[PDB]
Amino acid sequence: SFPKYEPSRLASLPTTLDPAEYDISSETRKAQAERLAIRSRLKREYQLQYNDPSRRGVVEDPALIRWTCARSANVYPNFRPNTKTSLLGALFGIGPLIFWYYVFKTDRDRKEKLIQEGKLDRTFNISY
Amino acid sequence: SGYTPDEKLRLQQLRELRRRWLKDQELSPREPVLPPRSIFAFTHVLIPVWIIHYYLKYHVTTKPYTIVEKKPRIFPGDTILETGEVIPPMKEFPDQ
Amino acid sequence: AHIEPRYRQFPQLTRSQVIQAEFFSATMWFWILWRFWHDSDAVLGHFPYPDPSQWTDEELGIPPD
Amino acid sequence: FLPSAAYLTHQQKVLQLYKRALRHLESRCVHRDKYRYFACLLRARFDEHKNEKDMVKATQLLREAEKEFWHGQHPQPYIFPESPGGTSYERYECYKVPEWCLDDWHPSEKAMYPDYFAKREQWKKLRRESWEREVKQLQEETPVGGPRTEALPPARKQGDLPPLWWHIVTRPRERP
Amino acid sequence: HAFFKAMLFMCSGSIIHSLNDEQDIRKMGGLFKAMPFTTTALIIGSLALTGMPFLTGFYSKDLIIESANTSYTNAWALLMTLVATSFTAIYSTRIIFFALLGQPRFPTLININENNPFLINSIKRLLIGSLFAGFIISNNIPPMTIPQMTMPHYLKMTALTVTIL
Amino acid sequence: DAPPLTLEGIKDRVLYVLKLYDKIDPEKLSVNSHFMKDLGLDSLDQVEIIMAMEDEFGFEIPDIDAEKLMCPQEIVDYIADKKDVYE
Amino acid sequence: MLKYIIPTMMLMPLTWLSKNSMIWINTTLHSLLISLTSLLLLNQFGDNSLNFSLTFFSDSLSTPLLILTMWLLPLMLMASQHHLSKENLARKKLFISMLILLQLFLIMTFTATELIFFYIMFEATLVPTLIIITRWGNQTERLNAGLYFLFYTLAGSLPLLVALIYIQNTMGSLNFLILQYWVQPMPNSWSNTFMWLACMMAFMVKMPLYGLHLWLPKAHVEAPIAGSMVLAAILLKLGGYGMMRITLLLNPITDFMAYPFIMLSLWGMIMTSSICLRQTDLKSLIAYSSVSHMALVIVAILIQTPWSYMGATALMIAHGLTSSMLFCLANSNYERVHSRTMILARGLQTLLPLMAAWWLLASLTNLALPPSINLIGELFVVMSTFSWSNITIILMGLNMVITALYSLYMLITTQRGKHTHHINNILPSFTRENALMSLHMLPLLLLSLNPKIILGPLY
Amino acid sequence: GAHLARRYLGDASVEPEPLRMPTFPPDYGFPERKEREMVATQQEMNDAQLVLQQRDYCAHYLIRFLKCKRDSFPNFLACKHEQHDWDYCEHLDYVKRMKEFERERRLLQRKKRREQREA
Amino acid sequence: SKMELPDYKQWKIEGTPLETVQEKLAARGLRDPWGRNEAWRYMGGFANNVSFVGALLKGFKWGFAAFVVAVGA
Repeated sequence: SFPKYEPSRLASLPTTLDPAEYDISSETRKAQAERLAIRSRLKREYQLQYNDPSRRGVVEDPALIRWTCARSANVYPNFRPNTKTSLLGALFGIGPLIFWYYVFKTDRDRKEKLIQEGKLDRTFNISY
Repeated sequence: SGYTPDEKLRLQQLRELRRRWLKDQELSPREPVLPPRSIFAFTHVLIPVWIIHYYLKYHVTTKPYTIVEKKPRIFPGDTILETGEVIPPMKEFPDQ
Repeated sequence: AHIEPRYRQFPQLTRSQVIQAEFFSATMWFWILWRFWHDSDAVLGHFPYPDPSQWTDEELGIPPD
Repeated sequence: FLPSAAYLTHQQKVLQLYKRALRHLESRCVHRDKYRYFACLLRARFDEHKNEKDMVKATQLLREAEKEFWHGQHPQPYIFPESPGGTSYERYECYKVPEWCLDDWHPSEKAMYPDYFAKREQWKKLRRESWEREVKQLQEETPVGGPRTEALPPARKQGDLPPLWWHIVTRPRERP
Repeated sequence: HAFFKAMLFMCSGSIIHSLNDEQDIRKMGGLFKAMPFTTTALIIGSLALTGMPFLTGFYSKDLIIESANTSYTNAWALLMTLVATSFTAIYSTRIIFFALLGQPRFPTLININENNPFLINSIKRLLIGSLFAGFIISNNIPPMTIPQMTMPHYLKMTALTVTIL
Repeated sequence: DAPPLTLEGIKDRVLYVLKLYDKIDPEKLSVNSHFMKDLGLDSLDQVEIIMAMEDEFGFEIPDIDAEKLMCPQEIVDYIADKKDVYE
Repeated sequence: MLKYIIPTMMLMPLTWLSKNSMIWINTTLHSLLISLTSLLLLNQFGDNSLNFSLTFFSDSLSTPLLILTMWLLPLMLMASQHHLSKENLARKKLFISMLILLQLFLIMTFTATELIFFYIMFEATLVPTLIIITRWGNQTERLNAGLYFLFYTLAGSLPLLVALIYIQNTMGSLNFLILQYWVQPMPNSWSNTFMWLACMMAFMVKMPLYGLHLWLPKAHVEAPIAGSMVLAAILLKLGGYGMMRITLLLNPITDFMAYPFIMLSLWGMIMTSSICLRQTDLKSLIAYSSVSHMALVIVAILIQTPWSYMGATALMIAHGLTSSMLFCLANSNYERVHSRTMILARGLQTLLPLMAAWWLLASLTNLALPPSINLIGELFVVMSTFSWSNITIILMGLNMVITALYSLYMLITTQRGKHTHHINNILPSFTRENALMSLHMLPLLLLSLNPKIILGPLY
Repeated sequence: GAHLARRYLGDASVEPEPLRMPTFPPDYGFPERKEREMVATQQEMNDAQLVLQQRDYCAHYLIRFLKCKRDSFPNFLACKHEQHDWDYCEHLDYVKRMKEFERERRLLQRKKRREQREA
Repeated sequence: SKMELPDYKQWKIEGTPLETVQEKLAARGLRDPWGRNEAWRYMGGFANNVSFVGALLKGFKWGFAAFVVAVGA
């Protein structure tokens, strides 16, 4: 009937045709129950650090600070200069720059040669 | 399944608390707050008209190349109001 | 003082809004009828569209051929 | 993904399929009475094989029912204009100011509203009164070292309010 | 166009506020005789679209398509205007039927109220505008172009023919 | 825009549109009546009932709730959660 | 000018022999008196520049930047408490006196006749901001921030000294008239290319250009508000004014040798507008915004049209005002909640009800709302660069689209939609922050009324 | 019309190429068939500020219609006879353009098929 | 507070599209619909709700008379 829904990196895979939910094992039940236990302990610690009437300031989430410290200052360590990263850097960093520099050379050569020939529309071309 | 008695009892105590809260949240001192303590048409069709009509005689007669018209059209069957002479009328019609 | 609701019934109306509705639709109807009657003739182009030019050879300028 | 359990069940999955098929068929079918006819047809097609003792046959026909429903959905279902995704998505969120505010006013405005703020003072005393001891005793009392659930038991022991009540009681009216 | 669809938006928003801001055509099905002031306004709109001959919507749209017809058209755009005129006719008719002329579907406990001077003044004055102002504009302008005025058979007729079909 | 909703009136409206449904009686039916035990109707018809309440009041209920209503009083309690039915 | 210099020296012991709970009012009062005194400068007319005798002069380019600086000082001096208003009396006096001495070297740098005096006062402008941001940077990498700061700016700014002593000892003295009126065109050797690369590369470091732009963002996000606003506004537009001075020499070689710097500036403008669309750490988005606008400035300086110079000085002064304001708003938000990130503290439309108007007005003058000075600068730069080349307008408008995108994303991200209802500590707005807002946006709109002042010497 | 189908299906000859219409020599089978009156007063055509692509034939009816519309401004609907006369004159001008089109078309058809099929 | 409850056992369904669809569904062999929840939608002030062209032709009541008045006068 239906073409069985190919996925992509944009087309998300819905909850109906997983199909791996239907291969119920004790492993997957234990994984889902322990996942529920993790979220249970996290919500309980949040509600204990959330509902107090003496607590003035922010909740001070260490996960958000962990994400910021991973995203900002944990970039440069760690790193190793490999072949892939070097080729990708030289492909995205000097490539389009020398592309636009070649086309500016082209347009400036055309304009220089044309106005050296003098066949430009500068009957009035004041605001240079 | 259904409600557990935990869900029943906890949800009913929150019924009592939330209903007492909204029972409180109608303010009524029988007075909510208490304080510590033609002319429109006249002003808005006479005052900016006077100010702008002042602004559109004397400062426009200072600055020369300023508000300028696009010319009133004259016809062969008309005259000129200023000196006084006609443009001679439009010529013969034929083959209507 | 204002209008009141009623459960699963046809609502109550005033004569005012229904007579303005009937009057404004009637004025549209009168306007389009008297407009179609007075001047145009807007289905036609107010003139006979002629034939291909006149279908008259030896008029319009031809040589004997 | 639910606060009570880890998985729903097979029966809940068939149940939600019934509800979503009924909703999408509302969105598909106007005039409501040919809709009522087709909804009875859907109820009969579920009454085809309700009486299955097998389990792999049940989940296999459920998977095929998901396939048939995904082939016969509608792009804009009639999601209610109260639910998120619809036309509300907290439509009147402009005036949902929480109640940790309204205490940071100048005492002139607090003199304008004497009775409400005195009753807010007694509510704040009711919050502070048995906050520490009874709630810490009930939350350290009942669970095992693994919590393993996201609910909480009510104050069934003797006295005061069930624990962790403040931000569930105190909330906007949802039409401010 | 400005007069016309401002009047149409205003009447539709009156309907939407009258039915608790649900705004969808489903669960709105039939509301003629739920006061016919707004249904009259919406049908004056959705009929004056495609030009009831000869009204405000006649003048602009039909002189546009006739001047396009007697011009140097790019041989596909004429069919584009033709089929799009047909399509705007069919969704105008469908929005009339699904909004006001079907079996009445809406939730219970109606609050349908128009005891309002603001509503009747604004809707009244823009339907007055959508009746007269098109002819008032189209009379007293200096003709800055050459009107064509010489159209064949089955070319002036085909606009209203396509809208009726 | 909001008509004055009270508890007992909206309870009467819920029990009224239950009473308009066919295969249950108006006779042995009250506020403390069940949907699985004493009337004995199935879960499928129970979700047809929940859909009737949703289509009257105009808002869905989440499927975390969908199993565990089973009586009109707790339906009235959840709708009082949704609308905050007071002055 | 010395009448505009010596009350700043006499303003230094004011802070010292003003007693406790008294330094604040005296410093603010007398710096505003200096702001009136510098508002009395504007006399310049017609043919020549205005000489303030032999040591000093002013073009009509240094004058608006100088008045901007002495107007920006009391704004900063009121901006810089509530993170050191609880510190010691002696260290507080040291902080305020260091700001005053910093202003003194700013005015010394803007009012220069000789480029050697300009260079000495240039790195004299450098040295106090180092101490200020390193001592009160309030984050764990302020050490690295000040270190990269001083090492990039000295290691780039150093061959400028050798080149200026060379121009001193080969072509007479270094009056700007006598650097003018006498300069012969120096032809295309390779030594001329190295000397041009030295001078222009030193100021490229100071702008920054794209290849040296990571100089900036640590020295903003790991720095207090005073050093941040001085740094961004006066130091970046000071480097711009320095290049506007020194670019008079070496005209027949900058045509052949100025193609790649235009290139790196344009592509870095595009990539920097792209980089500040996605980041957290709210303070840094304005820093990369400044990098984008200064790359636009550098395109405008290295093409050599009078239209380009008028757009250059307008973009300088307007972006200085806008960036200083928006840094002050980010300071206000960080003083509300001690996070510095972006996705956390949303909401703030309900609460702080008129702070939203200032976020709106700052984001729309960052949007180049068209009567403002910012669009005047950007517009005349776009006109001059389309006269320079017929295809560069796609990059300019692409900058424009993405600039509008990240600025308005900043507006509707942090201050739009939902309080997270765990914050529960922020108090409503003080009169001090709103007073700083009214200090910001009244001069910008008054210059938008009368903009014949701030356009450059090629008016 | 069907002329479009004939130009897109048949030969390209007897359908004339558009906007390159003066093809054959004028006064071909005419001789002495021209007056071209043009009594539309060129200096007065400047004096009345018309539009370009209107400085043409039948302009005097436009002059008189604009004159009466200038004269009768509260008369919102009175000037229609001169309006219809200007319509009539441009109708006859379209008649002249159609007759010139089929003049050139039939001269092309009859003479060119005559020569190219009896050569 | 009160509503007076326009009440049940009044409809007895009888509404002709629902009656014909119960006819079709009973000949189909189900005979078990939802029921009488929509009789207020299908009868009352409804039920000969006007057709399509009647809504467009709602306006000739005063229209033809005023048109004959304008022709004759």
